[PDB]
Amino acid sequence: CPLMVKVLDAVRGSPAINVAVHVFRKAADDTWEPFASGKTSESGELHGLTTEEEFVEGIYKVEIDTKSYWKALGISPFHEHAEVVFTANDSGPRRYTIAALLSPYSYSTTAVVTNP
Amino acid sequence: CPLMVKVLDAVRGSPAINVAVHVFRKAADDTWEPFASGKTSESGELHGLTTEEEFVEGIYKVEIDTKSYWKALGISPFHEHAEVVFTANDSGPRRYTIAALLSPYSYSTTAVVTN
Amino acid sequence: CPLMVKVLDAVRGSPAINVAVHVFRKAADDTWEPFASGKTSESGELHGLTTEEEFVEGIYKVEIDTKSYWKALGISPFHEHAEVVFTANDSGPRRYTIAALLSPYSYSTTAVVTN
Amino acid sequence: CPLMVKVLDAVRGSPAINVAVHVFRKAADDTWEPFASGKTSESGELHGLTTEEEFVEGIYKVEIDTKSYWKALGISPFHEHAEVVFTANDSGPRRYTIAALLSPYSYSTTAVVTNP
Ligand SMILES: O=C(O)[C@H]1O[C@@H](Oc2ccc3c(=O)c(-c4ccc(O)cc4)coc3c2)[C@H](O)[C@@H](O)[C@@H]1O
Ligand SMILES: O=C(O)[C@H]1O[C@@H](Oc2ccc3c(=O)c(-c4ccc(O)cc4)coc3c2)[C@H](O)[C@@H](O)[C@@H]1O
Repeated sequence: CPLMVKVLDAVRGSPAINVAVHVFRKAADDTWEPFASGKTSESGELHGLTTEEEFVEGIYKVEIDTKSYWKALGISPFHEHAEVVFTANDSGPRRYTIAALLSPYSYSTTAVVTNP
Repeated sequence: CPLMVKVLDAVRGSPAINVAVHVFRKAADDTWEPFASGKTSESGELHGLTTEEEFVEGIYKVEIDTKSYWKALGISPFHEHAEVVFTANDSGPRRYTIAALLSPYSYSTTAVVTN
Repeated sequence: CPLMVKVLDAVRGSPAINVAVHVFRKAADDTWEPFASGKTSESGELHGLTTEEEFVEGIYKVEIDTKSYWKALGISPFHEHAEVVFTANDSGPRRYTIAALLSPYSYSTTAVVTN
Repeated sequence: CPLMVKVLDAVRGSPAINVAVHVFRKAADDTWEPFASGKTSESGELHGLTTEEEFVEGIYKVEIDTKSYWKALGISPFHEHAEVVFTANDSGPRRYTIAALLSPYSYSTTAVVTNP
């Protein structure tokens, strides 16, 4: 699994469940091409977005749809989404975890990058 | 100042100085139109981006060029930039402060919306 | 102000007002002696805790009573308080800003150490 | 496993490996009694601190020894340690994960609390 997303909820002290995630790749024409999408599980994790073969070098944008998440819980949050934009695999294949911690007016994100 | 940006460096425990910031507004055709830009000051702040008259309700994107900041310190960072995307509301007089805390593989952003 | 505390609320996107803050210094016998205290202002800030003369090198603990803050908003929070424990250095003129960002089950704290 | 600690490094984009963790419980006399300790693994995780039987209701302090961690990497950090103080199990037994994200002048911590 070369690209995984994990999301926690700082209001409830829980995984952030059923958070939509859309991944885009920058195309040769400098537009954002849809690449993969999914939703976090009961554990707040989203696995299976892509494969090592498909996850080539490029600039990727991971959009975490935080507004849609908070609105269901009856919170009107600040952000439209949390965006994570990064160059991937430019020194060979790596495994990436994007971790995010959500509050209605704040989010914190990091990356864990490992060499398989 | 209806819109202020503040950037901190979590490695050095300092303001993040001379960081480029670009602000865009979402146009009717779902593209991002340039709206305002600047560089953070010695205090890590960027004031005077816009005015109450120009800053109408809409979706805005604040792009903070964190990659250039880290590279200038000899650090290969993770992100291309930090992006903060939000709808401005009237409603909630008035002032938006977008704060960002930067690490090489991390950032956190918070909005302080006050009167 | 060699020592300032700033507290933000990540649920409301606001300063955290009327938050009690206690500062302690580590005594020679490894106990924490009261040093300074106050409540955050309407801007979420607490100034005037100490003076350059009194704030010597040493280990300090800043205790932020986050539990009372959340309970007053009807929220059962996780932490008893937020604690920030650090050595003050001379060296690095001079000013310490301890910032804290509060959520019910989370907090983040950052130090801005400037001249 | 009713008490687990997970720690990430925001400078290196990795788990925070070999971070010492000391847990204390507030005693009847309002002093902090040593309760459990250990170090994070290669995955940044610390399991096996306590048992459900031993982890009774109380106020617990989890001290994450961040200074000792950064100094080895030749960084002189700001904090002595990151402290997490919380009441546990006061509505029955729960499982607690304390997650922390470390930078030299900043740390971010949350709790994931689940009901077994
Ligand atoms: O490897 C393992 O065995 C386990 O590692 C965990 O991964 C982690 C580790 C740390 C964090 C974390 O620390 C935060 C976080 C905290 C504070 C912030 O400000 C931002 C993010 C988010 O999720 C995480 C997720 C993950 O939950 C499991 O799937 C995996 O099996
Ligand atoms: O006195 C000044 O000139 C100005 O200081 C600013 O204070 C601060 C100081 C520190 C932070 C900070 O550090 C964070 C933050 C962000 C992400 C985190 O994960 C943790 C903290 C948020 O905004 C801040 C805001 C404040 O916004 C202004 O009102 C004030 O006039």
